[PDB]
Amino acid sequence: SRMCGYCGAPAPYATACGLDVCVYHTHFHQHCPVIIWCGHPAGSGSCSECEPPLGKGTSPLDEVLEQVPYKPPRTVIMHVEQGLTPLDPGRYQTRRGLVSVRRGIRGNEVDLPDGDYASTALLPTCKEINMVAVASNVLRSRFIIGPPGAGKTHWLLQQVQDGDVIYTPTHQTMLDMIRALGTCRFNVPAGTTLQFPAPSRTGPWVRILAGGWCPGKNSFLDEAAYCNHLDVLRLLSKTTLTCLGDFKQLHPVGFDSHCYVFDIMPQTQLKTIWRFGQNICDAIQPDYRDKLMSMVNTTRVTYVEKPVRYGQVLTPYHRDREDSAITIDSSQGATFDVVTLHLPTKDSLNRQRALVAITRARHAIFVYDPHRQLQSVFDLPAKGTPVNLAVHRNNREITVAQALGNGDKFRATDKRVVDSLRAIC
Ligand SMILES: [Ca+2]
Ligand SMILES: [Ca+2]
Ligand SMILES: [Ca+2]
Ligand SMILES: [Zn+2]
Ligand SMILES: [Zn+2]
Ligand SMILES: [Zn+2]
Repeated sequence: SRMCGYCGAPAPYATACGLDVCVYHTHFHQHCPVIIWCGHPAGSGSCSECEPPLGKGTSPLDEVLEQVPYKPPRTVIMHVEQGLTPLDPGRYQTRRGLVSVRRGIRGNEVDLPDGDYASTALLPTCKEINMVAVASNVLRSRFIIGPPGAGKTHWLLQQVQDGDVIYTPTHQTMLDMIRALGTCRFNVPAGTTLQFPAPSRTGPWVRILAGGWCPGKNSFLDEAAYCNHLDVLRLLSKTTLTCLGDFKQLHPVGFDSHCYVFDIMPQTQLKTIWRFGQNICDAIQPDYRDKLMSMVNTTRVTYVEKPVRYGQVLTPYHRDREDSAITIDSSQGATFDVVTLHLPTKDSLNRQRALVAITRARHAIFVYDPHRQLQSVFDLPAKGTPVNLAVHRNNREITVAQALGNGDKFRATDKRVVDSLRAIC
């Protein structure tokens, strides 16, 4: 019950490179010989049965295999007695057809009678490959395209977990990943010219790509555009991947080689946000295609029990404006350090007004929401920050307490020009 490597179908034959093939696909693998029913390679013309010529490849696999050179294995005798041979487990082509030798209790078992058999082993090249699984698993994968000034390390540190595997193409990129992560598990590859640190006992695995499928929970692909195409197909035969790449640019001819699967794979462009924290980005994410990544610190969100006038007051309706308060609609285009979302009247928020209101604040947003109406339009949890805020000249502490001027403990945050000038005293 062996399935074809290209299509699903039953596979009584195999390539020299270890790919199982159905009878149809025996004639569309130009990479290496595939021995057929007549005992010669398909398309060889060795007898009249193998005269029918080879066709062009029917799979992207064939295209990647154009760079994977086939070196013939040595012809060695498989001595057999009572279904036992000293040769290593594997799959061998003999005069009696393709035979498997499997390790067992008594020994390495083989299903053919006693004698000595000239035999050539199948290579491991396409052992793991299954293109129907690739096609399947490519749809359930993400290709995360980075931004111009990449904080993809920052993105990746927030994403990984202890049981994850991060595949990475070269020794240097493995060393880069091990450095970016603090604690991680790995095996230092033999023959390296690099100073690897000692591997920790916990954290995400950091495997070299050529090593292949190490079972784990969520697998990642570091430097996806630089990776070995066949090794990517190896991975996609067993698991789905989160593939991490840099920002696209129209390169010249020859300057872009990358595995074809990424151009099929579901894509997600990252966008850098310098305006407000990740918590705000999370809340507004449903309004935008691109994944919003915050470089700057967390924006404070406080739900106040009574009305307040911290920073620029925003409110849906003109009826509720008091003092220097402004409507949400008229605040479009503007930007402040601190904002007070003032919601004294029921059913006064759609998303579009909330979206504007939430995206005006740089450092803090206080929300008087006695009707609990922001819930029905937005997911914006309470989020403290250990910082001394400054706004017109009062100053709110880390626990939102109107503190004294020069009551020192935490650091102070304030990007407004006139505010920063009056903080010098
Ligand atoms: Ca024929
Ligand atoms: Ca070609
Ligand atoms: Ca209005
Ligand atoms: Zn097939
Ligand atoms: Zn082959
Ligand atoms: Zn033949």
